[PDB]
Amino acid sequence: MRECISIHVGQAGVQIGNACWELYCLEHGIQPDGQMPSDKTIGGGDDSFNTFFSETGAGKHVPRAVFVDLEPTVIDEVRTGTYRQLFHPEQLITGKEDAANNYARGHYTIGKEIIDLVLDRIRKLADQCTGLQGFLVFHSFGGGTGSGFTSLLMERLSVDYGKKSKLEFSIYPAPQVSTAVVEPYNSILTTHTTLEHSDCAFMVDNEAIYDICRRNLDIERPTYTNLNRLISQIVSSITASLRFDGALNVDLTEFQTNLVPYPRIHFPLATYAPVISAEKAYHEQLSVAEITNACFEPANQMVKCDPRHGKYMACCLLYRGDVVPKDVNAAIATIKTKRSIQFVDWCPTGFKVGINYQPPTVVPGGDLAKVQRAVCMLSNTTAIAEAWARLDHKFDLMYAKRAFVHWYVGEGMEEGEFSEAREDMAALEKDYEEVGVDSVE
Amino acid sequence: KQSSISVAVRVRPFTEAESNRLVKIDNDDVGGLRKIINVVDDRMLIIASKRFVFDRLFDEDCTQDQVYRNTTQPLLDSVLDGYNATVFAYGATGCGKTHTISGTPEDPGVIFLTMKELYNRIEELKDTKIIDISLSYLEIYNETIRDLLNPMTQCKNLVIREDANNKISVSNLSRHRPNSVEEVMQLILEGNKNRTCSPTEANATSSRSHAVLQINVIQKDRTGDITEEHTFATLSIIDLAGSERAAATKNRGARLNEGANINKSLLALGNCINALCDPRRRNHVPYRDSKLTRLLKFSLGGNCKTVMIVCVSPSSQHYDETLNTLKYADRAKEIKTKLIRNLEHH
Amino acid sequence: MREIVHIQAGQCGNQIGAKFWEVISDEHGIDPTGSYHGDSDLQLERINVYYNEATGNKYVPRAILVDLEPGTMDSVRSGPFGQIFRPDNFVFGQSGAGNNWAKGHYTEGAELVDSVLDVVRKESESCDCLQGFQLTHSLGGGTGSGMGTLLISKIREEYPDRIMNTFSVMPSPKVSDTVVEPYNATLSVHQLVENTDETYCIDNEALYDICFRTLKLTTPTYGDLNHLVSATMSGVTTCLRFPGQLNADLRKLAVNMVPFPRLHFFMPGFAPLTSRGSQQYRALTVPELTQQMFDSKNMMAACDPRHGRYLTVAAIFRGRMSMKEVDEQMLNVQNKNSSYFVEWIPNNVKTAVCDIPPRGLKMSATFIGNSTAIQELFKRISEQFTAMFRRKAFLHWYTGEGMDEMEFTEAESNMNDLVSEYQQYQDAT
Ligand SMILES: CC(=O)O[C@H]1C(=O)[C@@]2(C)[C@H]([C@H](OC(=O)c3ccccc3)[C@]3(O)C[C@H](OC(=O)[C@H](O)[C@@H](NC(=O)c4ccccc4)c4ccccc4)C(C)=C1C3(C)C)[C@]1(OC(C)=O)CO[C@@H]1C[C@@H]2O
Ligand SMILES: Nc1nc2c(ncn2[C@@H]2O[C@H](COP(=O)(O)OP(=O)(O)OP(=O)(O)O)[C@@H](O)[C@H]2O)c(=O)[nH]1
Ligand SMILES: Nc1ncnc2c1ncn2[C@@H]1O[C@H](COP(=O)(O)OP(=O)(O)NP(=O)(O)O)[C@@H](O)[C@H]1O
Ligand SMILES: Nc1nc2c(ncn2[C@@H]2O[C@H](COP(=O)(O)OP(=O)(O)O)[C@@H](O)[C@H]2O)c(=O)[nH]1
Ligand SMILES: [Mg+2]
Ligand SMILES: [Mg+2]
Repeated sequence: MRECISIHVGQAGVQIGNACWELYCLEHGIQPDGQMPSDKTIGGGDDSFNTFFSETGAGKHVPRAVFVDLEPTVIDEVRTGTYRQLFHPEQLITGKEDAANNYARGHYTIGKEIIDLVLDRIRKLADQCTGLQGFLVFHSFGGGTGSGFTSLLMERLSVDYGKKSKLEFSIYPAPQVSTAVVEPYNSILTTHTTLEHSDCAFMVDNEAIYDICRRNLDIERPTYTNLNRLISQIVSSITASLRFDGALNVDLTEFQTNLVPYPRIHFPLATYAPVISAEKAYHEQLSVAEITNACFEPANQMVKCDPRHGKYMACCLLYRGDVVPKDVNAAIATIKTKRSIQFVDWCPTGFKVGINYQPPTVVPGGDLAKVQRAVCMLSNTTAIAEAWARLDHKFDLMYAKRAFVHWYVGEGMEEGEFSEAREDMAALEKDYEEVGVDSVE
Repeated sequence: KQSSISVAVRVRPFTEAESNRLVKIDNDDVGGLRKIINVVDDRMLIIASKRFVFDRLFDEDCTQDQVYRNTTQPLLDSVLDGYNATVFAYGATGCGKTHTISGTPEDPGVIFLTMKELYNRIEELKDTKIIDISLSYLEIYNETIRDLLNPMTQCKNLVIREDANNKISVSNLSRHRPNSVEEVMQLILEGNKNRTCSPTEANATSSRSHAVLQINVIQKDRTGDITEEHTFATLSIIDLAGSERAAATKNRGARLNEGANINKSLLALGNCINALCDPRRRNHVPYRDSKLTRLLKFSLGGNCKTVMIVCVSPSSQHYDETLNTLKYADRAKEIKTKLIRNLEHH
Repeated sequence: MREIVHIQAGQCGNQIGAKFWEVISDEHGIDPTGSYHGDSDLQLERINVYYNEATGNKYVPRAILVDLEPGTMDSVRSGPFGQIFRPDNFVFGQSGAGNNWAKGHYTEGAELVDSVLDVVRKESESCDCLQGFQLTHSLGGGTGSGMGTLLISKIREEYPDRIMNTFSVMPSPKVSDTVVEPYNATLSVHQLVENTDETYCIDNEALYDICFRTLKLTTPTYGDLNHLVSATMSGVTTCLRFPGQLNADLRKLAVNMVPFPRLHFFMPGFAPLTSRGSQQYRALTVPELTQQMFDSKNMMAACDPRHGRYLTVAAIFRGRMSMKEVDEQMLNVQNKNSSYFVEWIPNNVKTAVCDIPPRGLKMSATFIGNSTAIQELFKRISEQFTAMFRRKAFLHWYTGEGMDEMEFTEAESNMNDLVSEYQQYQDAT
C-alpha cells in the first residue's frame, strides 16, 4: 500500500540503480534469482515487502523499476550480469545511438522515439499498485540523456499524474572536476526545464564523495562502485520509514511539508554521518551525539559547499537502529546553541526527527563497516546559491562566443532558449538572496 | 569615405484565429492574449519590461508606401548613382517576412515597388543617359545553391569562388537580360513558383530556403561620347527563412534537416554580425560557416550598405525569439561600411 | 546496433587498413580464415560493429578497397589476411592517377566512383543502424587526395546526418616524397574542411621520431608506422564495442571537441610506448600514462603543442582504474599548464574509460587534441603552394585534365581563412 515507483535514466542512473537494488535484495532476503528462502525460517513472512517488489503466485519478487537508456551498453550488461533473472525483461533501450552529451537529442530528436514505451510501462506499474506515494527518478546533470530525457519524462508525468510526488536524485557537476566540455549548458537547460515539475530534488557531487572516501574510509583509489554504494545507503535511509516500523516514521509525502518553505526552493543537500571502515569501527563510540555533530560538519558534506557561508532553512534527520528520542533531543539541543550553525529567524522549530529500528545493512565486498546505529541528514540551506553561481560563470564564458552551439541548433533548438535558461536561473539565485535577509518590524 | 548601416522594424496584425479569441476572451478584461509590443512612438520602442531604439518603425496598420518611402530611398538613389546598397529580412516563422519583401499581386512588396521605380527612373533619365539591367535569382537550401531561373542545372555545378582580389562570383549563374516590366514579372513569378516550400502545413506560404534576388544596373552614353559613363552598380533583396523551434513541430522528418540547416545558417549570420560589431574581433569574421554569410561578404561591411528589416508578432506566445531578434538587430545597427565609385573604361 | 563502414583509398590507406584489420582480428579473435578462436564472450557481443556475419560462423570485414592501380590489391590479396575480405569490394581500375589530383578527382576517378558508391550502398542498407564512415588516405598522392575527397563529398550528399572520419597522412615538413605535394594537399584540404567531421592528421616524421627515440627501433619500416596508426585507429571506438564505467561514441567525442564547425583537425597519440629492453624499469600507472600522452614527444603530428593552446582535448582510457585518479590527473594537468589552455572553455578535457584493455597490456590510453598549433602545418603548405603557383611550375598537368586557376585560388583562400580562424582563438580572451 506504501509503494513508490523508481525510474533510472542514463549511465549514472543505471549504475546507481544497480547498487540500490543490490542493497534492497540484501536487506529483504531476496536472492538475485528473485526467490525468497527466508519463508523457511518464519512461515508466511513479509520480508520482501510490497513497497519495492511485486510478488507473483510462483514465489518470485519482480522489482518495481524502469531502466531506460538510449545507448545499448549498460542495460545489456545488466541483462548479461548476475541480476538478469530479477528484473522484468522490459528494460527499455533505444538501441540506436547515444545523446552524445546533447540536450537537444535527448529532448527533441531521439527522446521522442522511446518515451511512449516508458509511459506505457509506468502506467502498467502504477495500475498494479493500489496507491503509490511518489516517483523516485535517478539521473545526472551534464549528460545528454540525463538532462533531456529526464526533462521530457517529468513534463509528461506532470501532465499525466500531477499531484503525485516526484523526487529526484541528481549528480550535480563539480566546480573543478568534470568529464564533459558541454556540461554547464546541459545543467542550465535541465534546471530551467525541471524546476516546475519536481517537488524535492536532492543533489550529490562526485568530488565531495571522493574527498569523503579519502578522509574517512581511507580509500586512495576509489571508483564509481563506492559512490553508487554510498548513494544507495542514502536512498535506503530515506525509504526505510516505509518498509519497516519505528517510533517516528517519516512518510514520503511528509518530506515536502517539512523541507520546502516556498515552491521554487526545493534543492536540499544530503549527508550520511557514520562513514567508517572496519579498522576504525573500533576505537570509536558512534553515539547519537557524535553522528549528529558529524552530519553538520563541512568536511562530511556530499555536495561541495560551505554551509558556514549561509543559513540553514530546514533540516530532516532520519535515524536507524538503536536510538532513543531523549538522545536525539539532547543532540538537537547541543546543535542549536552552537553559533556557527545559523538558522533563519522565521523557523524557530528547524528540525524534523525520524527513528527506525532496522539497523543499516552491509554489502559483502564493500567498505562500510557494521554499525548499530546510523543517521541521514537532509538539509535545505542557502549555501547552494554558490554552487549555481559558479556554473553560471561557466555558462556566460562559453555562450558569449557561441561555442558548442551549432550542435544544439542543428538537433532542433533555437538560440533564444539558452538565454531564457540563464535568466530563470538568475531569478532563482535572487530568490536565495531574497529568503536569507532577516525580517524587520 | 564611409556610410551607416540601417535597421528597421515591422509588426503584423493579428490573424483571424487569435483576433477572434481576443475579441471574445481578453477584450472583457481590458488565445487572444495581451499586446506585448505596444509601440509607443515612430522611432523608439517598448516591450514588456524594457525599451530600445530603432529607425522608422511601423505599426500593424502601416501601409506599403510608408515602408517603401522609409527604407528604400537611400539604397535606390545610391544604386542608381553607382555605389552599392542592399536589403535583407529577418525574424521568425509567421512574422511576415515573405509578405513585406515580396508581397502578392494585390499586396505588392518591396521588390515590385522598388524595381518599378527603377524602371520609371530609367524612363525619366532615358533622355539624359541610357540605362540597362541584368538580373539573377537563387535560393540557398540544405547547404546547396539552386537557380530559380534555370532549374535544369544541378547543384553540383553551382559553387562560389573568389580570386586574389577576394570577389565573390558564382559559377554557371544564369544572368538574364530583360527588356520590359512584364518580362521581369514573369521571371519573378516563375522563381517564386519554383521556390522550395512546405505546403504540408496549413501555412503553405511558409518558406524553407533563403531567397536572393540580385539586380545589376549599368549606364551608357547616348550620342557621341568616347568610352564614358559606364558606372555599374549592384543591388540585392534577401528573404531569409524562420527560426521555428523544434518544440513547435512534434512531427519531424526531412523538415528536421531543413530546420537544422536553416538554424545553423541563422546562427552563422548572427555570429558574423556580432564579430563585425565587436571592435577587437575584427582580426577575422567567420564568413565561411555557411553559404549565406559567404554570399553576403561585401553586402555586410565590405564596400556596401544595407537595410535590416526585422519582423515581429504581437502574440504573447512569441517572446523569446523576438527578444533575440531585437538584440541581434541592435548589434547589426552598430556595424560600419565603406563606399567607393566604380571602374571607368578607357 | 552501431556499426561503421570502412573505406581504403590509395596505397597508404590500403596498407594502413591491412594492418588495422590484422590488429582488429586479433583483438576480436578471428583468424585469416575468418573463423572464431577467442576465449571470452565479450569479443562476440559487439562483433557487428566492424565485421559482418556469414554462413558457417564466418566473419567478413565491412571494408571497401579502392585504388586505380591493381598492384596494391594484389599485394593485399597475397598477404596473410587477404582471404577475409570479400572479393566483390576489391574495386580497382587499370590506369593510375600518376600523382595527379585532377586524374583522381575529375578524369579517371569519375569513371570508377559509381561502383564504389554501389558497394557502399550495398553495405549500408544491410545495417540495422549506421553510426558513420571512416576512410584512410594520403594527401600527397593522386588516388588518395582525389578519390577520397570525391567519395567523401558524394557520401555526405547521400548520408548527411552520419559521422565522417578521415585518418590523413599529411605531407612532411622536411623530407618529401612527391614534387607536387602542396597542390594535392591544398586541394584535398579544400574539401575536407567542408565535408568531414573528424580529420585525424598524421605525419610520417612524427612516427619516425617516435620509433627512433621512444621505441628505440634502429630500422623502422613502414609496417611499424602502420602499426602506430592502427593502434590509435582501434582506440577511438573501444568504448563503442566494449563495456566501461563512462562510455563514449564517435558523436560524443565530436560534440565535446568541435567548438566551431571548421575546427575539426585533431592530433592523435597513444600510450604506453616503450622500448622492449626498458619495460621492467617502469611502473604502469595513470600518472605515467598521462605524462607520456601530454608530452610533445608522443604526438603523431609534427606541430608542437607548446606553440599554441589546446581548445579541446580527449582521453580514452582502457583497463581497470580509479576514476578519482583520472579526474585528479587531468585537473592537475590543466592547472599546471594553464598557459597552454584556452580560458573561455573552463574544462578542456573529455575523459572516457573502457574496462577491457588490449590483449597484452593492463592499461592503455589514446590521446586526441585540438590545438591551434595545427595552423602551422597549413601555413607551411600555404608557402610551398604559392612559391609554385606564382610561377606555374607544374600547373599544365592539372589544367590539361580540366581544372582552372580559380580552383587553386579558392583553395589557397580557404586555407588562409582557416589559418586566420585558428590564430583568432589562439590569442583571444
Ligand atoms: C610483455 C609486453 O608488454 O608485450 C608487449 C611489449 O613488449 C611492448 C614493448 C609493445 C610491443 O610493440 C612493439 O614493439 C611495437 C613495434 C612497432 C610499432 C609499435 C609497437 C609488442 O610488439 C606489441 C604487443 O601489443 C599488443 O599485443 C597490443 O594488443 C596491440 N596489438 C598488436 O601489437 C598486434 C599486432 C599484430 C597482430 C596482433 C596484435 C594493440 C595495441 C593497441 C590497440 C589494440 C591492439 C605486446 C603485447 C608486446 C609486443 C608483442 C612485444 C608496445 O606496443 C604496444 C602497441 O603495446 C611498444 O611498447 C608497447 C608496450 C610494450 O612495452
Ligand atoms: N556517481 C556517479 N556518477 C556517474 C557515474 N557514471 C557517470 N556519472 C556522471 O555522469 C556524468 C556524465 O553523464 P554519464 O553518466 O556519463 O552519461 P549520461 O548521463 O547517461 O548521458 P549520455 O552520455 O547521453 O548517456 C559524469 O560527469 C559523471 O560524473 C556513476 O557510476 N556514479
Ligand atoms: N502586415 C501584414 N498585414 C496583413 N497580412 C500579413 C502581414 N504580414 C504578413 N501577412 C500575411 O500573414 C501570412 C503569414 O506571413 P508570411 O509572409 O507567410 O510570413 P513568412 O515570412 O512567410 N514566414 P516564413 O516562411 O517562416 O518566413 C502571409 O500569408 C502574409 O500575407
Ligand atoms: N604510413 C605510410 N605512408 C605511406 C606509405 N606509402 C606511402 N605513404 C605516404 O603517402 C604518400 C604517397 O601517396 P600514395 O599512397 O602514393 O598515393 P596514391 O599513389 O595516389 O595512392 C607519401 O607522401 C608517403 O608519405 C606507407 O606504406 N605507410
Ligand atoms: Mg550514455
Ligand atoms: Mg516565409
